[PDB]
Amino acid sequence: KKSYTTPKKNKHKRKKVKLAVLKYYKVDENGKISRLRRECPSDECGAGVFMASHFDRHYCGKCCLTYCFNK
Amino acid sequence: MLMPKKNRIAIYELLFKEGVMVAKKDVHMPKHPELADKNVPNLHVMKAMQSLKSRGYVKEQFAWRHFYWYLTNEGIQYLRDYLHLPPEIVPATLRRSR
Amino acid sequence: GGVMDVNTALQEVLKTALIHDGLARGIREAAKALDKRQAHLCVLASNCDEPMYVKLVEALCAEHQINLIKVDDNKKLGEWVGLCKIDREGKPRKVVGCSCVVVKDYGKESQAKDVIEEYFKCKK
Amino acid sequence: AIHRIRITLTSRNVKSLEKVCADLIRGAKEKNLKVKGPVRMPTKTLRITTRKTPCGEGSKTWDRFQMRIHKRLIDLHSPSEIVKQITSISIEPGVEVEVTIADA
Amino acid sequence: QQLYWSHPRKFGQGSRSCRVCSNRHGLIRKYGLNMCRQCFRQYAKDIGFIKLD
Repeated sequence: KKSYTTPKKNKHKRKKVKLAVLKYYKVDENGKISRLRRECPSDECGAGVFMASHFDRHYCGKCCLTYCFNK
Repeated sequence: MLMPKKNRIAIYELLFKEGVMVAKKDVHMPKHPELADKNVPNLHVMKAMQSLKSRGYVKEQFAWRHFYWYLTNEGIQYLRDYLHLPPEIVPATLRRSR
Repeated sequence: GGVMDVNTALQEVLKTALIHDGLARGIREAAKALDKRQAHLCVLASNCDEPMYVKLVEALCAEHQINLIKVDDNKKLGEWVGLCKIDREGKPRKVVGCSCVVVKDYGKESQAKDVIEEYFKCKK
Repeated sequence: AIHRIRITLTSRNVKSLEKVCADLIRGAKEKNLKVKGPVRMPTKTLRITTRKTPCGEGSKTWDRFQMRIHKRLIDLHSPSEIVKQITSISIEPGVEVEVTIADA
Repeated sequence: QQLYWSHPRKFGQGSRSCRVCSNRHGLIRKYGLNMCRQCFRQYAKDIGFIKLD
């Protein structure tokens, strides 16, 4: 019933860092498109999205419970 | 979000077709049966009608744990342009009551 | 509507393309659209960004589907988009340049949409 | 053919019930359908015995409420057409009727 | 967001709710009630009952 007493931490939601955008496609000569890491192989994935180059961990972020290679 | 952009349409289009919406007061509805078919897993009907009601365009009754939203003329104009519909279509009703 | 001038032609796209829901605005969504075969058109605009995308967009058009158009002055196409839908293309609440758009089958295939693209393709 | 067709009546009002039964026994006997009389079944008691006081305080009191239903049924044996024709009409009050194909 | 919001309610006094507003405390089931004893009284006149005894 009574008013909240002081904490010594609280922090809400992380700011989900303000990274530079699309460098995932590499151009060195045209019409060639130098892709880096493999684009996601599931049927429900569109395979136009990239997979994470996250070495010692390899994970599709479109997936959210499944498809985690690690080598 | 607040809710997807698919599930907005499915409420605003359904309202336009019957001319009226109704729902129940719950927060544990699993897929919202009783129309909008199996694509509203949460509040969404109540939450979107309330925002619409804030800006007029609808009236709202409530009685024995059931909402009742009545579309109005102003909202018909809005929804007609918002959903890119013919300049004269109302499929909700249009006849004289005898 | 148009007479197959380049400027009024890209306007005719956006009207029925909105209904078709073909608009992949932003470079990342444009890329995913055109890396897929859903796309059929690419339009670019004046540099407000890095010198990387101007190269890359031509590279993607090369491999998959050649269709590109370049029309300068980002504010034109930036004005043409709303914040949701029609209701103000003026709008000081928000207006910002697209810098590139990709459209899927160039929206609805109907009247003058068909002719504007067919006019360009045979000469390019 | 001639089928044993049972016209069940059910109500909560003894006036409204009984006169509607009489109408169907006249109209049947008038046409010589060999109608069989009412079989009055035991009237049943819904009882509700609950507090008369919200937020209990003061002398402890209660309140008996009751609803009395009534059932009774007239058995006919005649063609199912003229029965289902005449039955559903000529009913003024809010009194229910349930027609059965056969029971005997 | 979250991966939970709920926990088993399948029996007990929390998995049934009475029709005042989703009120409780005032455990009720009788003959198909789901109807609150305070308001039951106000529906003595309304149909279901007329008091006679």
